[PDB]
Amino acid sequence: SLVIPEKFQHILRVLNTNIDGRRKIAFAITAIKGVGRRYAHVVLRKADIDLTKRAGELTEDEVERVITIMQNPRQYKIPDWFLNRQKDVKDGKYSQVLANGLDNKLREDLERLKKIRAHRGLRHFWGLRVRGQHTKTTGRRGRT
Amino acid sequence: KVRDKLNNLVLFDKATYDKLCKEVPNYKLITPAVVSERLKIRGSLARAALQELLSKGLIKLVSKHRAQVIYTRNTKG
Amino acid sequence: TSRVQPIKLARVTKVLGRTGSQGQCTQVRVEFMDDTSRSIIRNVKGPVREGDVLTLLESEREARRLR
Amino acid sequence: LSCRFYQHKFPEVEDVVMVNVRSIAEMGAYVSLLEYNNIEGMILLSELSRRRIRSINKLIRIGRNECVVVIRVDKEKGYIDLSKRRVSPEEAIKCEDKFTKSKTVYSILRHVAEVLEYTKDEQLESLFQRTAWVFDDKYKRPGYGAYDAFKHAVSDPSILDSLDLNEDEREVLINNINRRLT
RNA sequence: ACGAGACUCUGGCAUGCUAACUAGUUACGCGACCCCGGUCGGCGUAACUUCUUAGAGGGACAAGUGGCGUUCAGCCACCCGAGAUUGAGCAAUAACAGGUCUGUGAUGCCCUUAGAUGUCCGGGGCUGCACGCGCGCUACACUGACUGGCUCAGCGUGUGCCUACCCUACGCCGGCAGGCGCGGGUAACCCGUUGAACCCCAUUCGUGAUGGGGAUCGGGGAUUGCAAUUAUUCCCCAUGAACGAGGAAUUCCCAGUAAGUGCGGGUCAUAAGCUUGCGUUGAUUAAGUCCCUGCCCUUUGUACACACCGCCCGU
RNA sequence: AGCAGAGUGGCGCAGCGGAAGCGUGCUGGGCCCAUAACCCAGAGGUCGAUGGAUCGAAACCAUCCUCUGCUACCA
Repeated sequence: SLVIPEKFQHILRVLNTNIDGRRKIAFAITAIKGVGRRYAHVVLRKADIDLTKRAGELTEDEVERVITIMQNPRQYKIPDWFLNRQKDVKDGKYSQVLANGLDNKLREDLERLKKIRAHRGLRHFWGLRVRGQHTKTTGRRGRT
Repeated sequence: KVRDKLNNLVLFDKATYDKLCKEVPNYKLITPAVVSERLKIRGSLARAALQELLSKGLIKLVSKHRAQVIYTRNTKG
Repeated sequence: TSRVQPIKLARVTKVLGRTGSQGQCTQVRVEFMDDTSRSIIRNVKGPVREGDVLTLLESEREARRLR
Repeated sequence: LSCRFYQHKFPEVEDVVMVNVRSIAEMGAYVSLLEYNNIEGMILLSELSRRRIRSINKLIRIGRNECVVVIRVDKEKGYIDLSKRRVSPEEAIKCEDKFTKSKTVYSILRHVAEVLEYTKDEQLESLFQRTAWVFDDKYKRPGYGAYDAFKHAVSDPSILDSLDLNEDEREVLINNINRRLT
């Protein structure tokens, strides 16, 4: 129990990123780019895994079920308003992206804005603020 | 001026368990802070070990609080 | 140095005016307890009362003015 | 791994030391004696200069070492009062040379210690006692009795092997003295 | 004679006075639960002002005692005592080349007056960034962060003339921001006994730029308005940067005070990091000085008087 | 053509195993009613280059380059 179990995996290699095993499973999975604190509790509530265990002693079948909940969260009855990427301009699907679709889709959206020549794209290309705030007094780390 | 970044173990290895079971009930004041300092473990891990020792009956309760708890050894007589 | 001066404790008799550059010091008239006839003046920092006994590390100096 | 340079835990009065300054306070300033295992010291504000200063960091220069003289020490309590005003200009070169010999002896013995893999406070003090403090007490000089001993022992292995520390550790120390001290 | 004082408002008490179904208290009956007695901001009605509301009067004056003082003005400590220095309002002569012609159908002179410096419509701008400065907000954590439960206020405001735009209990739908038919208040009656926050208790976290910190940025959904793009605002999930208690210097304050913490009003169709009020928790230090920065009075000095930020000598 | 010194912030310089500083120049802030003096902070560094010893060199090793101190066209 409180004694370290056998084959206690220290470093977890999940989705070509580095994950510590010493952290709580509700917080060690938050180190993956794209997933945060709030959506982590839902995933470990759909899967029958308690929140009182560390990430370093879980095994292949439960972490494989959690990876299935990562990749296909829709048919495990996760509500549609809980997602980060909804109502796509390319195909119109509800999906959750985990750092690869997230990074390449953010890059594709930024080049889409730069190609479409909207002023949001021009401000992202120039390297300024887009949400419409004052630049006169702040943003002093822009350029030398 | 040595840094010595502490890397506390998240669970007990072999030597920590019997070191605790032989030395912690032989100390005057027991709190999870001084257990984490002497035995280089985590704060919550010390709390779980102290709850186990309280359930075993080798430690008496003094006062409980949401900030810290106070534990002491048994009388040697 | 090489000499341990024994600590003597003295009680005030009358408070004088407040000395110092900013007026933070005070002149007091202390008296010794091993022989209650001797009265010297010392510089004190802080509020003092009448009948307030003070500890003295040395018993040889005399009180100087604001400078 | 670190310890004191010489065998004395705290230096005597009227002794020159080179000290590393750490922070500046109101009544004094917090420093660290690099040759006495970074113990707490105090330099006085009026003792920094004999003439009128214009700023505190004219003579503070946080992070750079300086030369001081111990005015009053307390061996039982661990307090050393330092002095900056009472120093001669001719003492700086000799203090720097003594610190150079002490720091190269400490670096050579630290290298030999990490080769020999002896990581303990008491064992490291025993290695210092069997390596440098024995010849320091033999030559009756706190610092000047060591660097001349390594300079002689670089050419005299019989003088090198006079201390009965070990065999393989003695060979490693002789190799380090031959390679470094040339 | 003016100024100070004197005067007014507010706080601090009075079981004495006047009074209350738009404020309650105490008794009585009924009803509900439990083990003979407790709870009811449940229902209803016989006295009363103990709580509340606000009117008139009272009370503190150096009044007493012991000292200091020319024993004169006054000062110090103590007892009885709700207070033996509560806070604000008003605030003199003289002048400033102080600010306001963008508060005014208060205003002299000047400019302009039909291709207008009047006026109106549509769009934009006042927000645009190598950089510097001021007022402020959030933090740099374990005197803590998150999650549940327990639990306590006071100032206020509210359906407007052209002027349409109010505050809200209650029921359903939806995670939420929100939406519809329903009832009250033109106000001590309704929101409302304003179930406020900080605090209190119990888990989770364990010195790790970490579950601190929430900047930047992507996608989606509602509200206001004719109209949001240079995101009005709000909500949901992601994104998690700097920042490890801050150099020279400098601001405010001494008692319910600083500080922490939230709630009202002003702007308001949409609306507070500002301001003005209010309440809760609640300290450290000091009863002094003229050293710094300045102020009041007397004496003295002056080659100054648009007045030392003055005047003035020489290459 | 031969032997030695120096190679470090725009400029001059200290340094030799645990490790980018000094004086000066520039920029900004404070102090003051303002300026000059005074104080604070920062930018600015292949430490001339090559390969190697060493856990680790701007320094140790061999070479070259640039400017100087002495011989000078020595057939």
